[PDB]
Amino acid sequence: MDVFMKGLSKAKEGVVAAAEKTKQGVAEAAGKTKEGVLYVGSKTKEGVVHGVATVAEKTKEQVTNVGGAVVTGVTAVAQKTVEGAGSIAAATGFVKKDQL
Amino acid sequence: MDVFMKGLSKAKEGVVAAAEKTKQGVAEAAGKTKEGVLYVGSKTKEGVVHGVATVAEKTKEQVTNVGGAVVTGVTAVAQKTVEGAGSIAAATGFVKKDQL
Amino acid sequence: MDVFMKGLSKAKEGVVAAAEKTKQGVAEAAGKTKEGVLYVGSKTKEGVVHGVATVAEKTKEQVTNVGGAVVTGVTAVAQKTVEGAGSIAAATGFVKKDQL
Amino acid sequence: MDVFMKGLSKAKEGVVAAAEKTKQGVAEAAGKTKEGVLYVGSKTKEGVVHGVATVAEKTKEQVTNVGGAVVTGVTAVAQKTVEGAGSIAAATGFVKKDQL
Amino acid sequence: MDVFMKGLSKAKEGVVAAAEKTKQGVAEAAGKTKEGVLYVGSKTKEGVVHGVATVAEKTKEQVTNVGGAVVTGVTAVAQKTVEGAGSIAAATGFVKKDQL
Amino acid sequence: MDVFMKGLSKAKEGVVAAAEKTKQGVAEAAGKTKEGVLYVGSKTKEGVVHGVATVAEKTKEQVTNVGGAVVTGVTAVAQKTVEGAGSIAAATGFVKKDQL
Amino acid sequence: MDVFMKGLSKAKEGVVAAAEKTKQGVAEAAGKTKEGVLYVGSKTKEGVVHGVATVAEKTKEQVTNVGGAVVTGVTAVAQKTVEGAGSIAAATGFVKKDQL
Amino acid sequence: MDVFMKGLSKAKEGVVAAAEKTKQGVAEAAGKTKEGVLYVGSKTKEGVVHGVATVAEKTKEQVTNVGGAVVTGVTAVAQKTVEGAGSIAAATGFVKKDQL
Amino acid sequence: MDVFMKGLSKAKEGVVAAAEKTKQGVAEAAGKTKEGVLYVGSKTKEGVVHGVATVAEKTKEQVTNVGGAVVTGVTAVAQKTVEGAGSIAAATGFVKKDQL
Amino acid sequence: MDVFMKGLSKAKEGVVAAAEKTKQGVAEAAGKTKEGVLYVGSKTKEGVVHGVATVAEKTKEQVTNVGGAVVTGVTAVAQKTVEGAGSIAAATGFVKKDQL
Repeated sequence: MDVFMKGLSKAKEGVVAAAEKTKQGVAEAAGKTKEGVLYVGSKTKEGVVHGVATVAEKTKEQVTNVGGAVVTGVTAVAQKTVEGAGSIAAATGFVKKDQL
Repeated sequence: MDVFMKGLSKAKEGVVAAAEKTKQGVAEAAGKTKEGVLYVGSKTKEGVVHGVATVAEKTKEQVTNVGGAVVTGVTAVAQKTVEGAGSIAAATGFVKKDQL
Repeated sequence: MDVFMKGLSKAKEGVVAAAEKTKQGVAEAAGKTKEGVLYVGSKTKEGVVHGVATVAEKTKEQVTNVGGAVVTGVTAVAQKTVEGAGSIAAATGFVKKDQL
Repeated sequence: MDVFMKGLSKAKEGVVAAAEKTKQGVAEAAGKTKEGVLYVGSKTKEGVVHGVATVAEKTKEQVTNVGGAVVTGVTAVAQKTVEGAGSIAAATGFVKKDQL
Repeated sequence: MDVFMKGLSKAKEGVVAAAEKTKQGVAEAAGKTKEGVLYVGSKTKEGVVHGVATVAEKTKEQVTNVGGAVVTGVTAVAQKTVEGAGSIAAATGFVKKDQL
Repeated sequence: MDVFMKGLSKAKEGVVAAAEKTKQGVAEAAGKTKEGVLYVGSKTKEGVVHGVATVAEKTKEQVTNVGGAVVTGVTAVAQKTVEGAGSIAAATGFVKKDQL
Repeated sequence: MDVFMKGLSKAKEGVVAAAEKTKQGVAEAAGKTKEGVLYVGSKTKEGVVHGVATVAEKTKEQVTNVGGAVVTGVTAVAQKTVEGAGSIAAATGFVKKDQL
Repeated sequence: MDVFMKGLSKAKEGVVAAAEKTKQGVAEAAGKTKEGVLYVGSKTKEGVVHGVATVAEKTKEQVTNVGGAVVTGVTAVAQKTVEGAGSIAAATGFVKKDQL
Repeated sequence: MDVFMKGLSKAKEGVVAAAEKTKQGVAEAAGKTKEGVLYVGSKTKEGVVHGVATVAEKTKEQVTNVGGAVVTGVTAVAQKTVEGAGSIAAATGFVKKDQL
Repeated sequence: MDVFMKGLSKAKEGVVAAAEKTKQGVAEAAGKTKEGVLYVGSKTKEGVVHGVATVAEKTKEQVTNVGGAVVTGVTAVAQKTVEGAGSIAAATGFVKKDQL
């Protein structure tokens, strides 16, 4: 009656160049919980910006965004309110309760 | 009566260039819970922006967004409210309760 | 009476160039729950923007979006409200309760 | 009386270039639940935008969207309200309850 | 009395270029449930936009959308309300309850 | 036997505002001769030009003449040739040859 | 037998404002001769030009003449040629040859 | 037998403001001769030019003449040639040859 | 047998403001001769130029003439040639040859 | 048998402000001769230039002439040639040859 987990990675020849959250041999038992959360952001992998030119002769405004991944003008609100009673929130990887 | 999990990755020759959340041999038992959450964002993989030009002679406004993945002008609200009673929210990978 | 899971990945020659959430040999038992959630975003994979030009002589406004995947002007609201009673929400990968 | 799952991937020569949620040998037992959710977004895979030109001599407005997949001007609301009683919502991958 | 599932993928020579939700050898037992949900979005695979030009001499308005897949001006509302009693909603991959 | 000429001008109150070749009391005995002559010209007396506006957006030519008296594009030739013999041309005011 | 000429001008109150070749009491005996002559010119008396505006956006040519009396583009030739013999040209005011 | 000429000008109150070749009491005996002559010119008397504005955005040429009397682009030739014989040209004011 | 000429000018109150070649009591006996002559010029009397503005953004040429009397671009030639024989040209004011 | 000429000018109150070649009581006997002559010039009397402004942003040429009387770009030639024989040219004021 015993938990057993392991992860092997025998790499003869391998490459991980520009990656994110890779798993190349793992034994995971994660459990996660997110109540009021908020992600805002832009990500680029192997991007190229190769020549940009902006001019402005006689103007009152000029805005510009050019990069390989842009995010502008957001108004986010992510909340969770509890004014009553009882807000259990459980999250587990696994449960092993076995008799004999 | 025993849990057994494992993950192998024998790589003779492999490549993971520009990826996200890859799994190349895993044994996962995840459980997740999200109550009030919010994602806003733009992602680019192997993008190329190769020559941009904007001008403005006599204008009151000029806005511009050019990158390989753009997101603009959002107004997001993601909430969860509980003013009554009882909001159980359970999430598990697996459950092993077996007698003998 | 024992759970057994595993994942193999013997790669002689393989490539994963610009991908997202790939699985190349896994044994998964996930369980997930999303109550009030919201996704807004644009994604590009192997995109090319190869020459853009905008001008403006005498104008009061000019807006422009050119990238390979654009998203503009959204007004999203995703909520869940409970003012009564009882909002169980359960999600599991599997359940093994067998006697003998 | 034992659950058994596994996933093999012997790759002699393979390619996954620009993909999303691929499975190349898996044993999955997922269960998912979504109460009030909302997706808004545009996705491009192997797109090319190869020469764009916009001008404006004397105008009060000019808007433009050119990328390979555009989404504009949405007003989404996705909700679930419970003011009465009883909103069970269960979702499982499988259930094994067998006696002997 | 034992569940047995597996997935093989022996690839001598294969290609998956621009795909979405492919399965090349799997053993799945999914179960899913969606109560109030909403999808809005445009997707492009191997698209080409090869030369666009718009002008405007003296106008009060001009809007334009050109990309390979466009979606504009939607007003979506997808909800589920329960003010009475009893809203069971169950979804399973399979069920194995056999005696002996 | 005597020539007698004179000119009086008793001006109590008079005005000559914008005139040309006026005679207000004279005794003239002119004689004139014009062989090859040429007059080209425009004359204005008490003229008013009170607001002129010309524009040109995109043209190859635009000519304009607005004043109170215009003359344009003439090709004049006024000559007198004598290759023979005898071209007397006499002009006198008067002749007084009287005997007694 | 005597020539007698005179010119009086008794001015109590008079005005000559903008004039040309006026005679206000004279005794003239002129004689004139013009063989090959040429006049080109514009004259203005009491003229007013009260507001002129010309613009040119994108043109190859634009010519303009606005004044109260204009003359443009003439090609004048006024000549007299004598290759034969005899070109007397006499002009006198008067002649007084009287015997007694 | 005697020539007698004179000119009086008794001015109690007079004005000559902007004039040309005026005679206010004279006794003239002129004689003139013009063989090959040429006049080109513009004259203004009591002229007003009260506000002129010219602009040019993007042009290859723009010419302009605005004054109260303009003259442009003439090509004048006024000549007299004598290759034969005899070109008498006499001009006198008067002649008094009277015997007794 | 005697020539007699004179000129009086008794000015009680007079004004000569902006004039040219005025005669206010004279006794003239002029004689003039002009063979090859040429006048080119512009004259102004009591002129006003009260506000001029010229601009030029991006042009290859711009010429302008604004004054109250302008003259531009002339090509004048006034000549007299004599290759034969005999070109008498006499001009006298008067002649008094009377016997007794 | 005697020439007699004189000129009076009794000025009680007079003014000569801005004039040219005025004669206010004279007795003249002029004689003049002009063979090859040339006048080029501009004259102003009581002129006012009251505010001039010229600008130039990005131009290859800009010429301008504003004064109250302008003359530009002339090409004058005034000549007299004699290659034959005999070019008498006489001009006298008067001649008095009377016997007795």
